[PDB]
Amino acid sequence: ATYEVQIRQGHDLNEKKQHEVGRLNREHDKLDMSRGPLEAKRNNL
Amino acid sequence: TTIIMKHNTFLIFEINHLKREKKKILEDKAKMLMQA
Amino acid sequence: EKLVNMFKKSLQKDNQIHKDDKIRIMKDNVDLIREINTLRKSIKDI
Amino acid sequence: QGNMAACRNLQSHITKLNQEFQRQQELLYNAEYQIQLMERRVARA
Repeated sequence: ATYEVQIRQGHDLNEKKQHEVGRLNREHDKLDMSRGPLEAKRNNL
Repeated sequence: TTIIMKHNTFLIFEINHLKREKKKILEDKAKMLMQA
Repeated sequence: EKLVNMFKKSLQKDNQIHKDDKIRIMKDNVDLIREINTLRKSIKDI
Repeated sequence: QGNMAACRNLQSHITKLNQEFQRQQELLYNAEYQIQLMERRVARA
């Protein structure tokens, strides 16, 4: 009984931490820019 | 099988990238500092 | 009926063989993930 | 005879649960390992 119980403990904890896995994967996937303004600054000058 | 072995091939590619990034952490220890 | 039985038993035999191969390929996944773990752990201190 | 039969059946159940444990928490470790990977990647991005 102890081993069945702690299996399923691990299973639910893994489900939660995989949902956090997905949260952060999509966070990063959704997630030189300071050069162009200066480029145009010269070009203008 | 094929999917699991895909896990393995992706893990191998990730391991190669891991060695590259380990060198880079041993390598990239400079770039920001030199301009800073 | 002869062919039916001969195919039915082969079903289970190959089912078990591919079960064992699945177990081994799980082991391979885990070991490659272990090497990745070691690489990132080493980079941790670097 | 019957009591020892029950003994051994439950012991085998124990052991198979233990193998479940091992593979399961290996998956859990993979979970959290990816969690930290994506957290760093999110921070960078």
